[PDB]
Amino acid sequence: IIANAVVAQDGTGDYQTLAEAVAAAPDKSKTRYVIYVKRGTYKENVEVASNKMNLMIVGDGMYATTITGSLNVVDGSTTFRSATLAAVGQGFILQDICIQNTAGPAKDQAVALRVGADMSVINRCRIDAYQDTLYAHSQRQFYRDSYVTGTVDFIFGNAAVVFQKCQLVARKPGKYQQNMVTAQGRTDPNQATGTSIQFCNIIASSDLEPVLKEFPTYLGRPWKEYSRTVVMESYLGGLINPAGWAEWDGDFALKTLYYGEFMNNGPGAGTSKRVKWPGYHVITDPAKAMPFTVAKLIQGGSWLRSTGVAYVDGLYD
Amino acid sequence: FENHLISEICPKTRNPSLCLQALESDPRSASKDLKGLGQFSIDIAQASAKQTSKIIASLTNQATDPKLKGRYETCSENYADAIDSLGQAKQFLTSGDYNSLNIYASAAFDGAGTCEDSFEGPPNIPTQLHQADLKLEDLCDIVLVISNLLP
Repeated sequence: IIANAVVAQDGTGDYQTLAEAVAAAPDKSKTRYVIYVKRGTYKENVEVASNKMNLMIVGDGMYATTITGSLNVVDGSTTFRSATLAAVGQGFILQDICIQNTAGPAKDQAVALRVGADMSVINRCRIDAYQDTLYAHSQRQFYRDSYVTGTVDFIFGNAAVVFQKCQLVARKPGKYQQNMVTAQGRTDPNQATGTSIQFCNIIASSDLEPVLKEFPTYLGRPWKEYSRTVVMESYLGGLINPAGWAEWDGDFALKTLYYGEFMNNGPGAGTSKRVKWPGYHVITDPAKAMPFTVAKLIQGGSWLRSTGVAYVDGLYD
Repeated sequence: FENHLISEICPKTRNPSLCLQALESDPRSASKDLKGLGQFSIDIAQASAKQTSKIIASLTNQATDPKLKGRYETCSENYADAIDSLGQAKQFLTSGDYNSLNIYASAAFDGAGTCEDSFEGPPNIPTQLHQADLKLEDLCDIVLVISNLLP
C-alpha cells in the first residue's frame, strides 16, 4: 500500500503540516485513508474529528517523526483540550510516530495524545509527556508495540482499552511527586470500560532508576469510584511499590474499584505486601482474567483483523 | 400492569426517580420490549444532550474570561461527541450489537462527566450546566442498564 497524502517539511510532499493533510482527507471514508508524515518535528496541535473516519496517520518511525506541543492546565488549558494530538474519528490508526507534550511536570496536566475514537489502533508509537500523558478517553482502543512514558496518571480516562506488548515507562517526576501508571476513570458500574495491560513491560526510565526510593511508582489510583484496571502476564520492574496501588483520597473507591493482577513476573510482581482493599484482587483463576482480553473487553477481532496489526486474542502469549 | 421490565431497569440506574419519570412519559410504555425501551431511552438522552449543547453555546455567548470560555468550549466539544455517539447507539441497538451500544452510551455519559471534570476550581460551573451534566449522566445510565439486560 502507498500513502494517499504525504506530509513533509522539505517541500517533497503534498503538505507542509499534518493539520492540512487531515483537513483535506475525505469525510466518512468507507476505506482506510493513509497520511504519511516524513521525518521531522512538527510543532502543531492536531485534531482528527468525528467525520474523519478510517484515517491512518503514519510517520517514518517513532524516533524519526514527532508531533509536539506544550498546552497545559497551569497555562489555562483544560486537560481535554491540552492534547498535542486528539482523535475521535472512528477507525483511527496511528503508527510509527511520536506524540509529545513538552510542558513538563511543573505545568501539571498536559496531554500528549487523546483518543476518543472507537476501534482505534495505536501501533509502534512513542507517547511522551509527564502528568496525564495518554488520555484514553472513551470508546474501544488497542495499543500495540508502543512506548508510553509519563509520571502522574500517565494512562487515564474511561476507554475500553488493551495495551499489548507495550513498554510503560515511568520517569523521574518533580519533587515529592508519586508516579501512577494508570488513573482509570470508570464512574458507573454499568459501563463496560476499563484498562487492561497485557504482555507489557512496566519499567523505570534511566533518570528514575537511581532514585526509586525517593519517587514511588504505583500501578494505579482510583480517579473515579468504579475504577477498573488489570495488569496481567506482564513484567513489573522494581520501581513498582510493594503496596502496588495508591489511594486517590483516603478510602474513596476502595470497595467499588476493581484492580487485578494475573500471572505477572519480575522484581515488582510480588503481591504479599499489596493493599488489602476489598476492590483489589490477586487473580489466580483464568476465567476471572478473561474479561480483560482483547476478545472480551474490546471485541477486538470484529475490527482488528482488517487493520493488519498483530494481536493476541486471549490470555496467553 | 406496569411494564415489568421497568422494575428491572430503574432500580439499577443511578437515578431511579428520573428513570421512572422518563419511561412513564411513553404513552405506549406497556407495549414495549427491552429493545423498544432502549430506543426510547436513547431518544430521551440525545434530546437532552442537544438542549444542553444550546445551553453551553448561550453561556459562552455571554462570557469574556478566556479560562471560562475554554471550559465551555471543552463542554461543547464533549456534548457534540455525545450527540454523535448516541446517534450511533440507535443503529447498534437495531442491529443487536449490545456490546457497541454499551460502549457508545458509556462515551456519551462521559461527555457530561468530562464537562464536570473541566470545572475543577474557579471559575466555577454554572448550576444550570452542573444539573444538565448530571441529567445526561442519569439518562445515559438508563441506556447502559438496558444494554446489559439485553441478551
